[PDB]
Amino acid sequence: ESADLRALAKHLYDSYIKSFPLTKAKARAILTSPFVIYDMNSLMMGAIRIFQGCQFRSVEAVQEITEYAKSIPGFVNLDLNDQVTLLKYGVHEIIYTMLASLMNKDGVLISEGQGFMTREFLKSLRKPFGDFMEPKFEFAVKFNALELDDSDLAIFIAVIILSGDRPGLLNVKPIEDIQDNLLQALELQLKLNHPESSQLFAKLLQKMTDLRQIVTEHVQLLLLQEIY
Amino acid sequence: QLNPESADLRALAKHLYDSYIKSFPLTKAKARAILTGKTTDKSPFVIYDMNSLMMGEVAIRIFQGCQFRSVEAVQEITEYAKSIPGFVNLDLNDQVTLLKYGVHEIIYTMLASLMNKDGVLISEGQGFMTREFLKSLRKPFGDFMEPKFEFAVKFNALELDDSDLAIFIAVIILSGDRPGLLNVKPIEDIQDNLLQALELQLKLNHPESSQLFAKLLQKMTDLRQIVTEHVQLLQVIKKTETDMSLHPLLQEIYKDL
Ligand SMILES: O=C1O[C@H](c2ccc(OCc3cccc4ccccc34)cc2)C(c2ccccc2)=C1O
Repeated sequence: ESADLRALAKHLYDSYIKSFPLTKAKARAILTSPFVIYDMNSLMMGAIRIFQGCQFRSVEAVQEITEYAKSIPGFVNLDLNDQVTLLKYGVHEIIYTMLASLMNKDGVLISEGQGFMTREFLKSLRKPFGDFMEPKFEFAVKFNALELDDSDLAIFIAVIILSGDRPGLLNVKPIEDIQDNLLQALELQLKLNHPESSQLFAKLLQKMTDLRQIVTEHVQLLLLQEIY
Repeated sequence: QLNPESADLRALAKHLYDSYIKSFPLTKAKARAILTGKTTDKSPFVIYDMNSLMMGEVAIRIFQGCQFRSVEAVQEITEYAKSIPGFVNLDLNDQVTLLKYGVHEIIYTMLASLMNKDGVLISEGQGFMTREFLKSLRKPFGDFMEPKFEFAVKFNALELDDSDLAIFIAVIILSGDRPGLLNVKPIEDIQDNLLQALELQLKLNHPESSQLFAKLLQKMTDLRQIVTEHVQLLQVIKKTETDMSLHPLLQEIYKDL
């Protein structure tokens, strides 16, 4: 069985690379030369306008995530409504996962890494804008201390999408069966890639709690308008 | 065959199951025995309406009883937690922090053991109160137990028995991502050991059960949600029912949760 699992993991990893331009390996190299937004004069040279821009980029993400999901073995063979339902409820969770790749404790890469917007400047935004990104920063510092890389996140992202508990699925069985196989593939992946990281698998799963917590909290704070 | 590492995880499993039996007078095993007619001596009285309530013996009188059941559950969980190796060795402040946030998640975990899709065991298993009688209570008391039922039916589908739950509720208590924790690292190393012990336990007790470990852990999402929903509904109760008194042990657990 362990053969197909490695083959599943590599399959997911290649697809992840093709679907997501800005990988985690790339983002970290940059964070360790982008234009820095630390202030208002800084931003101009680069409140409502900032929050709408996160919206624009979030919409582009969903298309990337959607393309990635269709590479997940068995995903397209699912009931079409079930596919739509899985992406509908899954993309927020995936966006925050992947946003963590672009953050450190001091700020976030924007514009596919061409910029960097400081955590402090974000906080300085008047209410309720100045509070939308602080909880994601809190989650990212926790998340990134796991030091996953892109081949780990490729499987992780796939497991999130194949969640058999989205509201209103029609045929939960093949979803959980795929998720079952993805979890097996994640577990072996973490074991070979992090032999020293004890029970990394378990601590990763526990972050879905956190992730879902962020997503519900974000929702609450929340023609062109047609597009969003 | 099993090695010295496995053998230490097995002994921690045995020790926690043992303490669990000593701390919780109504186990799942007994609850299931009562709910499924393995009884001629253990069958419960069934409350499904006002006269059946009257016969065993409103929406506040029920609520005051579930809330003082909760208090003596906190005590049982508190007794069980002291038995988790390393728990009492941690900073006293963290000990209370771990209890403050963990108690509710464990209470609804264990409450599931007393539930089927149709109702819930009460008064140590002597009684059984139907899901319908509860959902029929005046607002917002009718909204009280429905999320718990919905959790339980999914959670009960995992078919965990008590030796599993003992380790799982120990993983819950020893949660290093709790608000305000002084020393997270000693907490994580205990939970890391619990997680190893749960992982082996699930694989030995449920070998035909693919990825039960992962599926069990993902249920922590559902508990956190039950807790959140419960707090909100308690917020509403305090405004509409200012003559209703909540219990101090429980006051302290909700302050800034
Ligand atoms: O212009 C912008 O870019 C920014 C940005 C927004 C979301 C974002 O999410 C990261 C991300 C989310 C989902 C899928 C991805 C796939 C590949 C790489 C990153 C992916 C990344 C950059 C961004 C922005 C604005 C406000 C707060 C945070 C970021 C812009 O104003």
